[PDB]
Amino acid sequence: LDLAGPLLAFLFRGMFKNLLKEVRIYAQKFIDRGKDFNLELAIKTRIIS
Amino acid sequence: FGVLAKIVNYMKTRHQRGDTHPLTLDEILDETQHLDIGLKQKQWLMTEALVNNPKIEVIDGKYAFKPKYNVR
Amino acid sequence: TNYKPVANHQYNIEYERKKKEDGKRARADKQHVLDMLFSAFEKHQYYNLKDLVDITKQPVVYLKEILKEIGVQNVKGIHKNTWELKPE
Amino acid sequence: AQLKFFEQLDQIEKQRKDEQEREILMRAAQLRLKQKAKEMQQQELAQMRQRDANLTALAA
Amino acid sequence: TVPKLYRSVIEDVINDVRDIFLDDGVDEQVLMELKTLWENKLMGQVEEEPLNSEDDVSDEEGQELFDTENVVVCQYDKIHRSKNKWKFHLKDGIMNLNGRDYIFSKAIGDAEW
Amino acid sequence: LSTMIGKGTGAASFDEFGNSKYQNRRTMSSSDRAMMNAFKEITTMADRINLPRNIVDRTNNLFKQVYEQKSLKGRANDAIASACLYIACRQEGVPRTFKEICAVSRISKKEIGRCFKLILKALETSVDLITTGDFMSRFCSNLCLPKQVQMAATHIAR
Amino acid sequence: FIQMSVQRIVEDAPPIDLQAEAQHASGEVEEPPRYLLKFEQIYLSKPTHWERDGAPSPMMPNEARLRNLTYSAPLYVDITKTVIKEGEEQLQTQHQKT
Amino acid sequence: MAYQLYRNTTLGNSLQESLDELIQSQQITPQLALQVLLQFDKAINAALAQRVRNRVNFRGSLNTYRFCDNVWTFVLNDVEFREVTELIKVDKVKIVACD
Amino acid sequence: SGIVPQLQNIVSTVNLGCKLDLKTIALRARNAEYNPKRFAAVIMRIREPRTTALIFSSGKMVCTGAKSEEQSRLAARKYARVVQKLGFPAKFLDFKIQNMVGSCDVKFPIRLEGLVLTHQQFSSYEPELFPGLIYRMIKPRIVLLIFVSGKVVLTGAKVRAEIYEAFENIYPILKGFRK
Repeated sequence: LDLAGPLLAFLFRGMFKNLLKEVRIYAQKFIDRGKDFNLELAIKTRIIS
Repeated sequence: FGVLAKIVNYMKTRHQRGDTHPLTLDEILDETQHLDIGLKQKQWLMTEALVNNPKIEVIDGKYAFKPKYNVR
Repeated sequence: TNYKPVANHQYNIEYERKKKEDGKRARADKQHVLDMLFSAFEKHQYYNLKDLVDITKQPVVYLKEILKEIGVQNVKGIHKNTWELKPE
Repeated sequence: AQLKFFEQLDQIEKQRKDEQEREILMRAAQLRLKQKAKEMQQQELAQMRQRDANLTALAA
Repeated sequence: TVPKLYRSVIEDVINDVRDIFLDDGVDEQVLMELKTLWENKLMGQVEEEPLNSEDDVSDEEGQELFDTENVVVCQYDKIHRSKNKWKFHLKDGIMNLNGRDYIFSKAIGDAEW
Repeated sequence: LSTMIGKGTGAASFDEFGNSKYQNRRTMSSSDRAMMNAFKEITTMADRINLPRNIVDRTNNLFKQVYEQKSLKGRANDAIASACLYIACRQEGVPRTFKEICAVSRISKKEIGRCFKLILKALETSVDLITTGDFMSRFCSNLCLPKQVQMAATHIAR
Repeated sequence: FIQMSVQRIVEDAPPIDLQAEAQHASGEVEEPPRYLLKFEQIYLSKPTHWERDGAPSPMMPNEARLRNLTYSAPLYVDITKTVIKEGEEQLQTQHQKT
Repeated sequence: MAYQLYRNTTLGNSLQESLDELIQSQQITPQLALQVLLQFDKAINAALAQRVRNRVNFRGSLNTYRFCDNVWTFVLNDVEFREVTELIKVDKVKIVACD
Repeated sequence: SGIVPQLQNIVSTVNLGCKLDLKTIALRARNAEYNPKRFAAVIMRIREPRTTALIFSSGKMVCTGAKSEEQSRLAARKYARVVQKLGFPAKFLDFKIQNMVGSCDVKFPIRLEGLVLTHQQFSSYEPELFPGLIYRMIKPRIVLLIFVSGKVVLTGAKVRAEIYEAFENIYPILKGFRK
């Protein structure tokens, strides 16, 4: 039986992977330009919540 | 080899003058402020390679008549 | 502490300082630009406009004018239509 | 002068040996070709570097 | 001190020109002769087009022509000016003051216009 | 007035080398795509400082008016969005300092201020002057000061 | 979930590796910098509600029921960022509780 | 084909005069003389960059200035070159700078 | 009112009517500087009028720093004559004063808060960006920087009459908000 914990763990796995993907994309643009991207701006807070 | 394409541009402006006459490489190199040494020999090897594909016509004798269509 | 108020982001100020120190590329004389272009072509036959701009260190409009004077754009199966530094 | 021609022939043998005695070192890990390529690259820098000399002489 | 630096410069120059003297095929005695001679030598106007209405609006241009006075040749890292004063971060260079030569690494200057 | 297509079932949907959905759907116009991207950036910036959704909607309306008015077409989008967010916070009565907006936006404070002036001129509107009491609650809470200390600071400033 | 699975999901994710695409067209002997990000040490705060003023305050469950708020808690992660520019020096800046 | 700053100084002038004497004597070709000058410029630049580790100061007034092709041509008057070890006074100076 | 603004800077543009070589001008002029990487014009300064002029290859020149209209015209003529002495056919064509800047003091502190509250349509007071209040007068197209210390700076004027009229308009308004 899958309770609340395992289900939320599956969802959070997916959403954290998406968050890291978005960080990768946003930082890659700035790295290509040669600017030293800010980590706080890269993180899209809305994804997980 | 780049100086060679520059010589091609020079003879193109020479056509633009309309006073085109049978020439040679030494006078062009002098008027374009360049010397006559073994460098001219290697660039003349390149220039003969050019004479193998001189759509801008550069023949050895009486020459330089580029335009495939040319009357005035 | 997160998202603390800053007048300007550190990376942006570093990038702006670098750009200001470098300055805009100056429009050099036609003769010198042409000579540099011919040497570049001597390296090998085909150049893209972006890297040619990098090599010549000239304004894009001025370089494009000088290149249109002699060079010609060829549509090619390499990736796209690019410039040809051979005048003919 | 005839002796100088012989010395030039010896320098040609020395350049062949150096180019070929290691066109082999590269294989063990075309040297002449690489050197030629390197020489081609400098030409563009040299002149960009060089005509600055002409204007600086005019400036000073 | 400065003469010792000059001798070190002599050594560097000869070492740097040896390879060129070999490249051009010239004999090495040229360098010795060069060093010898170098050392010996050392030791209501409505119609406003006419600008002639004003005269003597310039200064003597012979200073730059003469250049006989003391001369400083160096490299500059930063040069700032704020409406009156010129500020100078001139880096390593050479100075020729009253014939005697001076050597420096960091030069700081403030001048008024 | 559009739709979009998915994978569907597994059969003729994917063809010779996996054609997918015959295509990629390819919808809309720039006069809406740019506005959409600006809306996404506005939501991100607001969530960075936990701004409420009403301020987000006011920012979206301000940005729509500015974007259609087009006096700031030369200014980069993110600067316009940040200035609109600042103006919406000012109009809602909970102002954020220019530095606070710059903390969550890639745009510098100077550019945000210039676009703020330009947006004020384009909208022909105005924002009430900020007072020391506007920032007291947020500053004190972020410093974790007691309520009495916050009241004392507000009274001292006023 | 909160105590173990969130932290394990953060740790299991591979580090982010980023580098420029041969920027500046120079000699390019690994010249483009390498940026490495590694997430660590997730932190959770108590449920908090931020007002229109932006001032954080604890969110009681009944207030969430009455005002149709969502009972949620902030989630913070330590991130370590390393820059390798092939300048013989690597700098590992750490961002705390992002 | 180099920076070419120190040629118009005592050292460069002496080197140029020596090269002129050898050219008059036919001992060296003008191309060789030019090569020697280029090598001297490289060596002198390196030597001043490396073996000089002293900090100097100066003050005064400026009468003229010029800039072109990254070449400053300042012209100062009544300059006082102050150093921790010695102080030098000069009525006029011309500062030529490049980079 | 008993107070008249005094000009602090005047900007005037004049066309020489002939193309110029910026490099030659930089090499031959006395106080001129030319950095094409930084700016596309040539910056020259003359001390006797205490002004600075920018000279462009198109033959148009901008003179700034003059405290008076006569000083501006004389400085522009001097720069044109310097360029002419360098061999160019420089002339003096369509000389015009593009902008004038004036400063003055009202000699009393001002409540900028009340001023912006009363004249919000023309006022702009943002202490975060700039401590001085920006007032955009309409009848004369003048922008006034009003400060709590009482200093007032006027800009955007083409003639001295605009400066004086703008100050005359603003003075009763400021007197209404004396601190």
